[PDB]
Amino acid sequence: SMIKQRTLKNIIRATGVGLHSGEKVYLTLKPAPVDTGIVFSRTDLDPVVEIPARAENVGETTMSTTLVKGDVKVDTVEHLLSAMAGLGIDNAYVELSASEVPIMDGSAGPFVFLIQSAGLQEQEAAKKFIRIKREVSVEEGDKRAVFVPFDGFKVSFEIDFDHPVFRGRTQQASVDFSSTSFVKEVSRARTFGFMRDIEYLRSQNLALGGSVENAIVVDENRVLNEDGLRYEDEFVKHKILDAIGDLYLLGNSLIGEFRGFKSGHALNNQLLRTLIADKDAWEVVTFEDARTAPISYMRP
Ligand SMILES: CC(C)(N)[C@H](N[C@@H]1CCc2cc(C#Cc3ccc(Cn4ccnc4CO)cc3)ccc21)C(=O)NO
Ligand SMILES: [Cl-]
Ligand SMILES: [Zn+2]
Ligand SMILES: [Zn+2]
Repeated sequence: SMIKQRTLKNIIRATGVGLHSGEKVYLTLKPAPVDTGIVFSRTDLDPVVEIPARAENVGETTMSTTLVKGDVKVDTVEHLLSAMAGLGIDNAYVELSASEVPIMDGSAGPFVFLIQSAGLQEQEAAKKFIRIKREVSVEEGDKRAVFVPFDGFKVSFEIDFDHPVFRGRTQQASVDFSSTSFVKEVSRARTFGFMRDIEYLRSQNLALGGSVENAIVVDENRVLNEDGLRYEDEFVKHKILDAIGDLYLLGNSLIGEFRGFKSGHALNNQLLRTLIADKDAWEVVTFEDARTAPISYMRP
């Protein structure tokens, strides 16, 4: 049997606060038809504004990944998108009551839980994958983001903070999803910030919802969160989580390998844009027989 498209089985609702806006927001996930993709909609507005979660709709990428359509935005999509990608959700409406996805606990754990509580529905259409055929790379200064051909899905990341909390950590991790669970090993990795960068945002009337309840706060010498880390390598795992989410703006699951080096949302989106434009570097494929596939998905 083919690998089929997936949507949600039921509607589910969550509440939280926008990391940047500090505004309380209601999120509603709904099933969608085949070939819809993930579509955001601002149900607080009249008319209601829909923004497909695609690379073409990305605006600002300086702090988080924002979607735009004229003067309407949806901020901070990446951790929700990471959860959709990690569970292989093809088709969904994401309704928001305000301009930002709720931060929840700073990770993708609450979203992965919410989605699986709703349950998944296989649909009668072949799931489309984007397969990397040729290496594609973007760089700026010492930052690099790369796609390499690979029969599977694997994401590697390296960070380099010249900082007391990070010295003598390897600062590198690789996850290969043939053997390793997005839920168990990536989903819980919380966002993080250094104190001087946080203070800068607050001075600009940003990061207004942020706190030790939804982020790892690192002062000049120490993590401030009294209860410690979820993973020895939570920082680099969060970078992988963000990459997975940013990558999902392609609109289809990837067959290939991503490697990031001190990269973030801006270079992640540049990599997508360069990939898309280089049509020799990728193809859309389906699997009529799941046994020939380099990726598999958990039961719905
Ligand atoms: C790629 C990353 C890891 N750079 C990125 N990081 C996000 C970006 C914005 C942000 C803001 C905060 C905060 C925050 C915050 C703000 C205020 C306080 C407490 N506070 C209140 C007043 N002054 C202070 C400073 O102590 C604590 C944390 C944390 C994390 C992040 C990412 O994951 N993108 O997907
Ligand atoms: Cl970047
Ligand atoms: Zn402050
Ligand atoms: Zn993040």
